[PDB]
Amino acid sequence: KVFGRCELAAAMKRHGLDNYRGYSLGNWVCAAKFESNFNTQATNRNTDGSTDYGILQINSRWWCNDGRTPGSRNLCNIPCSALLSSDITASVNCAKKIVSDGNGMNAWVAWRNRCKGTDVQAWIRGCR
Ligand code: NA
Ligand code: NA
Ligand SMILES: [Pt+2]
Ligand SMILES: [Pt+2]
Ligand SMILES: [Pt+2]
Repeated sequence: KVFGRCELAAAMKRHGLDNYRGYSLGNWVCAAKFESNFNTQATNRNTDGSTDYGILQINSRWWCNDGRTPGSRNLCNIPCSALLSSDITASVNCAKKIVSDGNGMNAWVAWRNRCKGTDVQAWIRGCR
C-alpha cells in the first residue's frame, strides 16, 4: 500500500505517535515520506548483508529477523516480513522500541537529513 500523508498521519496518531518521546506527529510522517515514499512494501537490500524493511525502513541487523543477516539481535522480536504489512501496527510498535532502546529519531538517516530542523508540520497541515 502507498499511503497518503493525511491517512498515514491519522493511522500513526491512532497508534500513539503524536508526541511519542517528544517527537510530534509531523516528524513521523516526514520520516516515512523520505524513508519509503509512504510505501509499506519498500525494501532496500544493503551490501552488509542487512535489509531495510517497510514504511520506516527498519534494518534487519538490530531490529527484526530476516534469517539471513549477520549479527542479528532481533530487538523488536518480529520477523522482518511483518514490517511489510499493509497495516502499520508492527512498524509503529518497532519504531517505538527503537526509541525506547536509547535512540532518538536520529536513528533514521532520512529523518536526520530531510526532517530535522524543518517545518515538519507541513506534513500534517490540512489533515483531519
Ligand atoms: Na517499517
Ligand atoms: Na535482527
Ligand atoms: Pt489501528
Ligand atoms: Pt498501537
Ligand atoms: Pt491498530
